[PDB]
Amino acid sequence: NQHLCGSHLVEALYLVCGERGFFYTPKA
Amino acid sequence: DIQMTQSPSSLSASLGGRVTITCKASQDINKYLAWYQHKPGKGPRLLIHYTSTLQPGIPSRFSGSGSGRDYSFSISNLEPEDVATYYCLQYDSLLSFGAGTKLELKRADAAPTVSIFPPSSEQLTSGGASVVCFLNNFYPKDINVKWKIDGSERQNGVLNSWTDQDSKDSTYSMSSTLTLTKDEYERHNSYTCEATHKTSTSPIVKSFNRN
Amino acid sequence: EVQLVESGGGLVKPGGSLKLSCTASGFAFSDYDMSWVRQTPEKRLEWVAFISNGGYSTYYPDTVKGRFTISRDNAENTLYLQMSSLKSEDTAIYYCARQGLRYFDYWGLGTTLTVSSAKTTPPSVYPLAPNSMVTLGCLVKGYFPEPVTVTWNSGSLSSGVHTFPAVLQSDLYTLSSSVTVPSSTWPSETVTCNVAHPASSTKVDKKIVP
Amino acid sequence: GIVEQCCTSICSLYQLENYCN
Ligand SMILES: [Mg+2]
Repeated sequence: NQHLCGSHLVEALYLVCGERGFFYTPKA
Repeated sequence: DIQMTQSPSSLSASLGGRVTITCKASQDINKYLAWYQHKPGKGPRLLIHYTSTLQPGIPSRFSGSGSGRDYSFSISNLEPEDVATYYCLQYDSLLSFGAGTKLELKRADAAPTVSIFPPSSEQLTSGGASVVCFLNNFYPKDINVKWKIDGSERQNGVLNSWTDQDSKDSTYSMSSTLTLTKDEYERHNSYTCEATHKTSTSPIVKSFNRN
Repeated sequence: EVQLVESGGGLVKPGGSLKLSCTASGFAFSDYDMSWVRQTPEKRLEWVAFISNGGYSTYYPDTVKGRFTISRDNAENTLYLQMSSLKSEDTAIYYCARQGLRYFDYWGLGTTLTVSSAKTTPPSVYPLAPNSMVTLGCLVKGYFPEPVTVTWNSGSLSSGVHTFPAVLQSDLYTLSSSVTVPSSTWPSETVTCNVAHPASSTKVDKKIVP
Repeated sequence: GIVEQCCTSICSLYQLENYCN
C-alpha cells in the first residue's frame, strides 16, 4: 500500500486521472 | 484500447492533385492524433502531431484537422516523394495506430507485355518443370491470368505474385508461375498463359509448342 | 542529425531467444523515453515495448508481456530488446523510436526478425529464355529464408528489371526477376542474373542462353 | 518519463493531467 515517491505521485494521479489511469509519457 | 479506423486502405492520385485520408477513433481523443509517412525500406517519418501541427521541416502541403473522433489528413500538390504508406496514431489514451493508407500514382491505362518461358534444361534434370509468364508494365493494378495446356485450362500447381507500383512508368507487373513435376510437363505439348486486362476486351495470349 | 540504428535481427526457431540493439546519436539520449515498434507482414504497426528515459518505467502489451524485456544503457547510448519464447507471430521488422512526448518523433531503419522452424536452404536458379526489345528472366526456387538479391549483368542492367515478391510454399520461397533488354544487345551479348542468398552464403550467376 | 519528472518534486495538476490516459 505504501508509496514510493515523496511527491505522492500515485495518489496524485489517481485523483487527476481516475479510472482513465495514466501513462509514463505526457501527451503535451 | 482506442481503435483507429483509417480509410481508405489504398488510394491512387495524380501528380499535383489532392488526397484526403480519414481516421475515426472509437472514443473522443481530444486532438491527440499524429500522422506518419512510411516508405519501403525506410523508417516511419512523423508529419503532424496534435491533429494539425506540422513537425519542423515538413512541407506545408501536408495538413491535418479534426476533433472529437473524426480526423483527416491531406496532401496538397502531390509530389512523387509522397508515394508511401501513411498512418495515424492516437496518443490520448496509451497509443494506437490506424491500419494505414497506401498512396499510389494515377496513370494512363497501359496494356501488359506478356512473355512466356518453358522450363529450363537446368530444372528438368533436377526433376521438375516450371512454366513462367510475365505480365509486365500495365495499369491499373488489377489483372487476371488463365493457364491453358492442350486447350485444357488448369489451376493446381500455380501460384502468382504481384509487384507494387513500378517507380519508372508507374505501372504494375505480375508474375504467373505454373509448376509441374518432370513428367507431367513432357506428357502434354501446348502451353499458354492468357492475360486479360480491362485495357482490352481480348485476352493477350502468348504460347509455345514442344519448342 | 538524430540517428537510430537497430541491429541484431535474424532468423530464430520458435521458442528461441534474440537480443536486438539500437544505437542512438545526435541528441541527449538519457533525456528521452524510448520504444520498440514492429511492422507485421500485413503492414500493421505494433507498439511492442516502452522504457522511460531513466529506465525507471516500462510497459508491454499483453501480446509480448512476460516474453520481452526492454532495457537501456544510457552511458553507451543504446536501447535494447531481449526477446524470448519467440513465436511465429513475432515475425516483423522491429523499429527503434523516440518519444519526447507520447507520439513517436524519430525512427530507425529497422531490423528484421523471422521466427520459423523451416531450415535454411540455398535457392535453385533457372534461366528463363523465350521486336526491338526482348524480355528475359531468372527463376529462383525452393529457398529459405528471405531475402534473396537479383542483379542483371553484375548490376549494370537496371531498367526493365522487375523483381517479384516471393510466396511461401511448403516451407520454401520461389521468386522471379524480369529483365527487358534491347534485342540488339541480346543474344549478341550475354545477360546474366546474379543471385545472392546471404543466409546460405550463396552467389550464383546464371547466363541466359537462346 | 513521469517517474523521472514528478517523483523527486511535485508536479502541478496541469502537468500531471498531461500524463493521463
Ligand atoms: Mg508514489
